[PDB]
Amino acid sequence: KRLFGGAARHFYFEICRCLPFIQRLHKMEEMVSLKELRAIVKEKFKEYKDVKDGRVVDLLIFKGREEIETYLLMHKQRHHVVTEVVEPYYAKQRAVKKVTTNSPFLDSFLSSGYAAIGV
Amino acid sequence: SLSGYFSRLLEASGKKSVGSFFASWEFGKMLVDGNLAHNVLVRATGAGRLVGTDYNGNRYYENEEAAYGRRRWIVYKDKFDYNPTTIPPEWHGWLNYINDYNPTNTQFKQPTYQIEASMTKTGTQTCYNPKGSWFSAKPRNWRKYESWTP
Amino acid sequence: GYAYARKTTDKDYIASEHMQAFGNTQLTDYIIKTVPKFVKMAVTGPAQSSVLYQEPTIYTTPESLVPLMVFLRDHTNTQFKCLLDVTAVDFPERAARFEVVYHLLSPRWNNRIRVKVCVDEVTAVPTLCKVFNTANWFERETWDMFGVFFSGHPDLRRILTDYGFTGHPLRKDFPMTGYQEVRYDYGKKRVVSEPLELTQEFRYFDFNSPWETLNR
Amino acid sequence: YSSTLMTADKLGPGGRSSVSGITATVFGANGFLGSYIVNELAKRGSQVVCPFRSTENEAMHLKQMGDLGQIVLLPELDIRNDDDIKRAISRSNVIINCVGMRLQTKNWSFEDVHVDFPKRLAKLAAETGQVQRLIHFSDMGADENHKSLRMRTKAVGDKEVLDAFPDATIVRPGDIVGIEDHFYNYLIYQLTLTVFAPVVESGSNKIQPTYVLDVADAVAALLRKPDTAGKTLYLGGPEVLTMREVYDLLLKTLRIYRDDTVHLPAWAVKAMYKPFDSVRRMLPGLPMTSPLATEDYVEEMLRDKVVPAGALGYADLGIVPQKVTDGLAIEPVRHARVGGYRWGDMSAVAKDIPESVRKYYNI
Amino acid sequence: KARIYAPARTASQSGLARTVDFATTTPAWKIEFEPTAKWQNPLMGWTSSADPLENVGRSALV
Amino acid sequence: FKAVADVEIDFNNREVLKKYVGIRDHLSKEPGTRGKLIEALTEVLSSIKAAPEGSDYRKAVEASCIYRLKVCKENESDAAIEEVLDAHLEELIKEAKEEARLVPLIAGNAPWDVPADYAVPVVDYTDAATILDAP
Amino acid sequence: DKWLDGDKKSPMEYINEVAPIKVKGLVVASYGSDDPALGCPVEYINLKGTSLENPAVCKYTGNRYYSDDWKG
Amino acid sequence: LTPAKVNNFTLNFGPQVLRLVLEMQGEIIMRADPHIGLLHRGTEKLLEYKTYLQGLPYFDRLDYVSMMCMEHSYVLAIEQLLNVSVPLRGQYIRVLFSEITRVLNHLLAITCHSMDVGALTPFLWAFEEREKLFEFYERVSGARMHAAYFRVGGVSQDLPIGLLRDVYDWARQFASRLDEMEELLTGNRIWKERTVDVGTITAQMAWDWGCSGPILRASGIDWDLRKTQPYDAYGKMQFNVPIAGHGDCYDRYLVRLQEMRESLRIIYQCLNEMPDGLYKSPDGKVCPPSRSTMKQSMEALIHHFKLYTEGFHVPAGETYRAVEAPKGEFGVYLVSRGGNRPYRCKIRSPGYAHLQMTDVISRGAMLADVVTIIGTLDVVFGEIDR
Amino acid sequence: FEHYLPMGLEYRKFSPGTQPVKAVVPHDSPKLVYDIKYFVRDYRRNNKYTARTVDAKTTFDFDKLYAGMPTKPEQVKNVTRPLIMPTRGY
Amino acid sequence: GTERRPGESGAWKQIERQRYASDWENDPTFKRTPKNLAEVLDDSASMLLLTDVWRGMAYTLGAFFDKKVTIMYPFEKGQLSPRFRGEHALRRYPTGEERCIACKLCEAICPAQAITIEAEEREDGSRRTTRYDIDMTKCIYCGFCQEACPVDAIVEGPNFEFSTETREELLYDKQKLLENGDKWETEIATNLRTESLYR
Ligand SMILES: NC(=O)C1=CN([C@@H]2O[C@H](COP(=O)(O)OP(=O)(O)OC[C@H]3O[C@@H](n4cnc5c(N)ncnc54)[C@H](OP(=O)(O)O)[C@@H]3O)[C@@H](O)[C@H]2O)C=CC1
Ligand code: SF4
Ligand code: SF4
Repeated sequence: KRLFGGAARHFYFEICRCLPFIQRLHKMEEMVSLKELRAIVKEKFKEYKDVKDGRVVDLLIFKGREEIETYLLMHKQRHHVVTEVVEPYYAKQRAVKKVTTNSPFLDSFLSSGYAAIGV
Repeated sequence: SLSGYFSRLLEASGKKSVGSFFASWEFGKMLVDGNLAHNVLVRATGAGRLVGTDYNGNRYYENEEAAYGRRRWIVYKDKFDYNPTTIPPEWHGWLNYINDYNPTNTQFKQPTYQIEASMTKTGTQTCYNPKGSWFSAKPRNWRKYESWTP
Repeated sequence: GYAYARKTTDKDYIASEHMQAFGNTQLTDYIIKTVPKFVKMAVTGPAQSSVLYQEPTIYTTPESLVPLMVFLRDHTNTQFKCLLDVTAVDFPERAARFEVVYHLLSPRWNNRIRVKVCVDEVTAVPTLCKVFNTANWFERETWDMFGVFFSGHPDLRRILTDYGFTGHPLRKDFPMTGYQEVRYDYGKKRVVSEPLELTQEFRYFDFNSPWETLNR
Repeated sequence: YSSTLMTADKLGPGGRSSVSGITATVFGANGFLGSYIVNELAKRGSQVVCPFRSTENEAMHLKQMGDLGQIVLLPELDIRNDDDIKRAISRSNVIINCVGMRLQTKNWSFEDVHVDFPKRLAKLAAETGQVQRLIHFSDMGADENHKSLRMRTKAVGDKEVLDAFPDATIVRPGDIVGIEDHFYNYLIYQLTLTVFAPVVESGSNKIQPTYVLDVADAVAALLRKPDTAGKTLYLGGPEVLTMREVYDLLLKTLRIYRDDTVHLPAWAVKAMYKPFDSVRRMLPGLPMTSPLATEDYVEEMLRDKVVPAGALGYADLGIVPQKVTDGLAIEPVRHARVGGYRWGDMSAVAKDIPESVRKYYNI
Repeated sequence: KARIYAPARTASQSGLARTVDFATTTPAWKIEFEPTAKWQNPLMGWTSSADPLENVGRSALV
Repeated sequence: FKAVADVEIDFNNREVLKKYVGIRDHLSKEPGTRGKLIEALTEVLSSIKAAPEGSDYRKAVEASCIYRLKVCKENESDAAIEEVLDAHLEELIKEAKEEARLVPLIAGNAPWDVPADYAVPVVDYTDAATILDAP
Repeated sequence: DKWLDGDKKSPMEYINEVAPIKVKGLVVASYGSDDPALGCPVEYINLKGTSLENPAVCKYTGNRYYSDDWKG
Repeated sequence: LTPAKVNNFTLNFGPQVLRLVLEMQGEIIMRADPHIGLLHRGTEKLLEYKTYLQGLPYFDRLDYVSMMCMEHSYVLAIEQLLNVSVPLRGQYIRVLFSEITRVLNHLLAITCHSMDVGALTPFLWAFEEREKLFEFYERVSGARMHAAYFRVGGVSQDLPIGLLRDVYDWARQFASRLDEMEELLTGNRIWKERTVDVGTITAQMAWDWGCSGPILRASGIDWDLRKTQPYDAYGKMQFNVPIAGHGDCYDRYLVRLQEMRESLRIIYQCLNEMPDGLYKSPDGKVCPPSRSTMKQSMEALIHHFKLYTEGFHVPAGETYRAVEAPKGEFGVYLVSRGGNRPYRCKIRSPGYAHLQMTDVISRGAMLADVVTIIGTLDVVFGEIDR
Repeated sequence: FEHYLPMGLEYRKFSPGTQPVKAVVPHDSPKLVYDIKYFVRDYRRNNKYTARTVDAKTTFDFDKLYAGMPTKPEQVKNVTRPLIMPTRGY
Repeated sequence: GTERRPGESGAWKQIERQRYASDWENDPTFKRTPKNLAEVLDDSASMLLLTDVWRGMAYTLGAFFDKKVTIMYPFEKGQLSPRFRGEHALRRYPTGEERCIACKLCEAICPAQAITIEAEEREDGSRRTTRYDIDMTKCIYCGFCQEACPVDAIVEGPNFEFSTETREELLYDKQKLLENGDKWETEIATNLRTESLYR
């Protein structure tokens, strides 16, 4: 009924099911709600929306299971949440509608002699 | 032998009298440093003999009757700021049980460019710093080319 | 269980003559004749056990790896009760870039063996936990270091890299120093990974002479 | 000079191994604001000089903040001696001062810290001739016609620095919040560990508290912008609140069910603090003394302390001030209440309590 | 971008082993990347860079 | 080998050694006899009949069982069988049971089903000393 | 000047203070020390056409040598 | 596929470098999940960018308790593919120093196990002999721990004159030191009650769990690589094999002590049979020549230049070799492409296999015995995490 | 019972840098001093691998295999443990 | 002794087994049952009144009145050998010229990548270094540099007490290495006069 049986939507549904416990255990009550957390997880999925092998999708889902599981046993401390979860959201909603009228090519030229790499 | 004990104590402490010793600030610091006091009062005062004296004034003693690894010991002249870095290398090998050669029995070859031993300057602002350090006399810009000036 | 202490006297000998001669000259042929379907390629190598003998090496599909291991552990002539380790090698030139390696020890007859399966990045490898308990952590480490998947495993997850580490460092394409470096920030009061930067960049030296014949 | 400071010698993307080509000396670096300022400058790849008066024990935290050879520690600084100051800025084209005092001492008065030393520092900076940016700090509540002696000294020192160095940039932030700040921590030491909390008059005076990391990014932007040289910039949060409102929100944060604050006339507060302020001199200073028990604080609480209309602020820097009432800046103060798992007796917190628990307690 | 090529024989030597001549004998095709910004250490003068793909090709990819 | 206990142990009585090495505790509390090994070998020979007569695996297993049965027949004292087979009787019982258990999986998978022209590449390693040392 | 700082005596000045050495023969052997294993690899240096004014300097140790044997 | 639901029991055993998570229904352990990798230095990938001689010090810091054993396996793996014969005197020296290293590993292991149990005197007492053997190491290689002494085709340097004298002098009283060491725990009811019948392991599980070294010997298993697959001069050596049959911590303790006794016996035998002759393989194209030879000969100078810059080119191939390590069986898998750097070097560590037995062994035990399990396992995370 | 920590001169009497006797360490084989030919002794570059024939239509007579095995306590032969690894004269 | 007893087993499965099965009796390593009043009294003296702690106690007490191996640093040092690999240093020739000729063998051999070398021809035509730096914070003190150098230029000196308060002080340059060599030359030369018979 869906591409490759739609395992991706099942994985997303499972992670969304497990999401609120992460919010309560990691004290994200005063930063986020369930909705925009779900939006974050959704945007994580969009990185590989154009994969054409079911096997690659299966391995992606398995590695995502490992990531969410090491999220579950608190193996990644609050600093991981800071560096990957809520501060990126604050930056995304924070630099909205920037006042720079220059083209990205000209931005790169005014930046340095090489393009920026890494996060 | 009390007289021999006091003679050894005077000749090791470097003072002139027991009154000069017990009233000196070195004795007072010996009342707070147990290692230094042990040097002054126990190890140097036992059976054994002096070996020689370096140009820093430190004294070297050996006791063949002692067990291995504890036959040789040195008294630093600088009673308040004793430091192993001031021992000259020509005594370093005999002190470290690496060779059985000392200036009193071995005539080494002295290079004309030989730099003497002294205390370390670590922790001070006068210590060595790399040429790209802010403490250096003239900062270095290690760019491997010449910039054109109008 | 085998290799029990039987003799109360000192032993000046290693194994028996007939068994050693078979295991060193006709063992590979016995393996070939027994299960030729399980056999795909045969190499008798430098004899892991001892410098003076020969020992075989096995190549096969992942499909029949489990029954082959079962026979190799359970056969009356091949009592390989000790699986030393499971690892893999990267061959980026090949269509299948991975050569998973399986090593066995036979204390019953003082022998050893190597078993290899060649696979690509997207093919499952049935787990050998049901055959050997130790394969669990070896499969875990192999997956962590290369991404080699093992189907049917109880819980296959990283064991050696960082908690949030993505990527397999022992891959040939994986950078020696990587992509990310980690440092503490006073402002955020948190230890954070940052893009990798080096005060002195690594120096690679090309010593390989243009005259060497052994290059392969 | 305009942008050659931040552009000429910039080497690398801007990381720790990168080189910004910027040499600066920060005074009061081991202080609360100066520590974050130095950590912000060096992390972009700049050379930082840190002369200090306090212990090296209190200063070792600054050593980690820079790479090999970019943290300069100058012990035994004497603000009355210009030799150490000349050595401190002998290579830096940027000067930043955060040396500040909140209580008078028998060995240092308000004038000595806030007027003469910055004046001589600016004089020596102009004498150097290679300095491009002189960054000075003051209070938002600084005004020459204030009864508060510290605010008056601050304003006088700002005017003196401006006259001495035309191109120095003046920064006057308000309340600055942080983990080790002098605003929330003393408020906690007054709400807790104390029998009662005095509040000056109605306490409806309006202040605009701000966050330290915004100040650090502000310093970075000020170094980036050339036009800000020779000007005055005021820093404040996106909200205007009174002392009563701040106290109420703090009590909510601490979830204290007992309002221990009291509204008292200013003369009563002065008489409370009169005996310990006439003995402030002839004393080497004492620990565990809040800066709040002074008459100058009372005079501060009788006036509003917010950004002036038309003043140069965060918007001029393209900087949006983050929320101070809540957010990541409020987590450290929440660690007084650890964020709240089982602390206290509170029931009004039933809003955030999980679902099944409230049906267990039937509300 | 990446460069797929085989390095040419060095003029310093008459050796031909590490050349296309023995192509079937040894893997001799290399993948490289454009060099990235590099500078020097202010304190020592050592070459400083941030390239993740600085040497992984010239050392391994054959 | 060397016993670890400070006491003197005769070890010439085989059951005393069996107690020391813990065969009674970890492998088999019951003492293994020649008859049990005979039963196990006969069961293996009966079990191997699921394989086709044309399979070499069946041939090899049959040869091993025949050799073991000849050893059991020609030897009376169980210690003699231990000396011949370089192990203990209980070990051989476990071996025979394992070999019998191996049969059903092999029958279910049948590795002998290969084409008549099935090809096995063979690579052999030759030492340098073969041509270098004295022939 | 690239590596040495101050007015300390340079190695160039040190070696410039050693007069050339007169040795019989046409080829000299330089080891850098009395015992060969403690110095540099042995070097054979030509001595013909060399004088006190124009001697042959060691490429390993910088020591100079000459011989008045080449009919001069 | 799995929720959390029931939190209930939760534990955290140590960030300080073993991390342990356990599961108890009370006072008795039901599950134990170690987490490792806090010492994973990624050496195997790092090996690929180093020459064979360059990568040798990596093997010093894999088991920093036992070093020469770690060197020996890699050296043998290189030499077998290189087809190089080792001289007799070099084999004697290798075996003797390996026995001394095994003695050090046993000493430190038993003392640490005692300190974890609660005995502090043997710790301090045995570290004196450990310092003696460190002095022995420094005399012969100039390093106390990371000697880098073993070389492809022999050793770096010959033994200095007067060393065997002090070796024999040390052996003359090492037995007395061991005897006084035993009396503190051997005849003690407390030590036994702490160690007896804790962590019982079978031969079938051990061969299923890939055990090696003394743990294997305590299960009634007759196995020594030095007697089944001998290397160098171990075949000539005559010594006994301690054998236990309970799989007990006390049994492993006694087995290690008797192993120390046998090591001393082998040390004596090596001391009285030291031969005179070459200590390095005579192949200069692999082995570096003498400095005296280098400084007076063009050919040796050229070989010193080439080997110390590029190194010898191992022929393409593969091999795996293992050594009877004091902590078990230490093996290294070598993959050769034909160049001067090993293409792929996999390292097998016995402690890593032993560490995998915690969950099944710690079942039915108590928190006072987890430390016992770790101590008797004799595990170094340097080899466990590479 | 032997005592730890011997007194002076009973242990490590001479420091390593002051050996009473000069050390003569050989560094070449006397057989190879003047006969320096190498091809007779290049084991490394002379090893061989060969691809044997397709081992498909072979006849493995297990009869001959099991005919060479013993049948009694006697007649049992064991391969002795080698004393040392090969040295080739050095 | 190494014997075992019922109740002295530290478990429950074994304890429950032995109190409900005589399996331990078949084990010879368990101490056999007393058979008379004398043996019963011996067993009671074994269990009660300690008599096992007493021996170790007495041995430790004898250790109390025994000698010690403690040394008084810094006024006493340990024993070391000429082969000791310590602080890297640069050596000269007795006339005063640097031994290092910038053959870069040391940098090539160093697996630590801690050696940075730049060099050119000197004004006199001599081949000398222009930059000679070794990172001690990165140097592993393996001594492979000392093995590779064919002119005995780079040596690990007998100096090992050179810890610094800052990490920058350990970034050794050419000048500091030459200073160290000039300081420690005599000791290094004396050690070489011994090590030459082995190296
Ligand atoms: N909300 C705020 O905190 C506001 C801050 N400011 C300004 O910010 C600056 C720092 O704020 P904060 O850091 O929070 O206050 P701190 O008290 O935390 O910083 C104090 C610093 O001043 C140094 N100092 C003071 N007097 C002397 C002196 N006589 N000689 C040497 N050093 C001296 C201290 O050194 P030591 O540690 O040895 O005392 C310390 O480093 C101050 O100048 C203040 O005026 C302006 C407006 C509001
Ligand atoms: S120290 Fe020695 S090996 Fe290194 S460059 Fe100088 S001469 Fe060559
Ligand atoms: S001792 Fe080792 S790490 Fe140090 S410089 Fe020499 S080769 Fe490099």
